[PDB]
Amino acid sequence: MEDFVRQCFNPMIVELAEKAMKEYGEDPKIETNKFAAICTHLEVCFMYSDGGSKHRFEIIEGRDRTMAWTVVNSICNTTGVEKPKFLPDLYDYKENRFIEIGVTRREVHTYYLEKANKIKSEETHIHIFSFTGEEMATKADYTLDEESRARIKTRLFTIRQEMASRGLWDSFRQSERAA
Ligand SMILES: [Mn+2]
Ligand SMILES: [Mn+2]
Repeated sequence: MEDFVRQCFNPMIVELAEKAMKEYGEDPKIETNKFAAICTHLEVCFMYSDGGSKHRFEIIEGRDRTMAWTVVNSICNTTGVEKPKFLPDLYDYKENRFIEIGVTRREVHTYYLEKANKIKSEETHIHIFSFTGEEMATKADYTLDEESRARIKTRLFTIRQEMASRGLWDSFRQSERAA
């Protein structure tokens, strides 16, 4: 799985995924399912940002924690939008809201509720994708056009297929539960 990850995702995503694990005291070599999952989440966040008009999104995810909070703080101080209790992934300048992005091997609605109860924010928008082509977003507002979301759905399905083809998919799907 380690070598699958390093050949499936681009080096920039891989490097950001390694840094992110280390800061939480995780070894990518050992926790390889976590490694794949972090890379997937990052790739989705970057695809999503790319789905809007050029300036639409401020990207929060992928940054160093301290700098991430600084940017969040600048958005909050300048738009009046409420400060989130946890780091979201993007800020949407068009809709004026933070967005938390999820990618789950479980049911979209389950993960959605877990994320929503954790954040406890009326303002923040939540948008969950699965590896089975499903999505669920706050108030059924999917932010992006259908073509942009469909590209993300396709990519996740290809990741699932590439994993199953190497016998890694069962382990990956189950691992989110075991956590
Ligand atoms: Mn995040
Ligand atoms: Mn997220």
